[PDB]
Amino acid sequence: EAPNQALLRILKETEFKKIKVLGSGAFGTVYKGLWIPEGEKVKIPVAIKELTSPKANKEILDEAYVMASVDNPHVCRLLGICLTSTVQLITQLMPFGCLLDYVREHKDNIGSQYLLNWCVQIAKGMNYLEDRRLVHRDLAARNVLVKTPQHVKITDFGLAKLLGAEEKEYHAEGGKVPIKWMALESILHRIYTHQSDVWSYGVTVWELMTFGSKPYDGIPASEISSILEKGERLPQPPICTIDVYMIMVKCWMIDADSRPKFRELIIEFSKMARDPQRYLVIQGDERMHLPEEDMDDVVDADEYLIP
Repeated sequence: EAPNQALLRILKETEFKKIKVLGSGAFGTVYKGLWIPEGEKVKIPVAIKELTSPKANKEILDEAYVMASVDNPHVCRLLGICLTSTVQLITQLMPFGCLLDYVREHKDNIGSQYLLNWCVQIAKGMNYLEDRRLVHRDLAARNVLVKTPQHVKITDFGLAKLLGAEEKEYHAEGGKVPIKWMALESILHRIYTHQSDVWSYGVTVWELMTFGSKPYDGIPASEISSILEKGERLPQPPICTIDVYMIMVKCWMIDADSRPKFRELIIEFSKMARDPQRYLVIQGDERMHLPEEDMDDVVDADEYLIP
């Protein structure tokens, strides 16, 4: 294995000035503020995340480890961490929030072009993680953030595991994974591969095409395992042609090797992105268009590279 020569940058608490809370849950809270490097005359919109026990600090550093070892336009990169007491994770701010809540609140303005483009960008990000031998194990619309309506990034590496040079699959033992996005072999045998992420990709695409619906809605998670064995899958969304829907089905095959690779998914959706109204039928597809005081020195984190 190649030596991971990534750089973990330790940030001072006096550098950034937090504002408000983006969200709060049982997992933790997410803040927002402006990271201002020491005398560099730049202000960077960032998102501060915290999950106060030794158990909490260990798991949050594992995520920080992975997040600081990725460098792709469609993957959230860790900017640095702040040693406070509870460790904070500082990352680039994604103003439009997660993609799931985005499509639910803009379904009457989202065209086929945006939908197919998102599917390409997600597949590009996932393919990158496959190159880094990283298995996400938690791919969903909620785990996809929106920088701009035409640029999304993958995230949440709280379950991401790295495979060795001679390792093909990962074995779990915890019990905190969303069943409705998991592959069949993952539910039954705790086996996680890159092709198990393909299943999650298929469900993720289904979420987007249904404009943010709940997969297997009205069905308990303890019954999902038995249902998949019967051969039952998610239905075909109204806007989807058989071309798009068949791709999802391929991601839901029993044989993991029969499932498409991410690099193949990139090509397929890219072809459809050239003529989006041929593969996605949406009513009024044409007439749809998605959109402080002292902020002249504000620079996006993507334009601020490592000094």
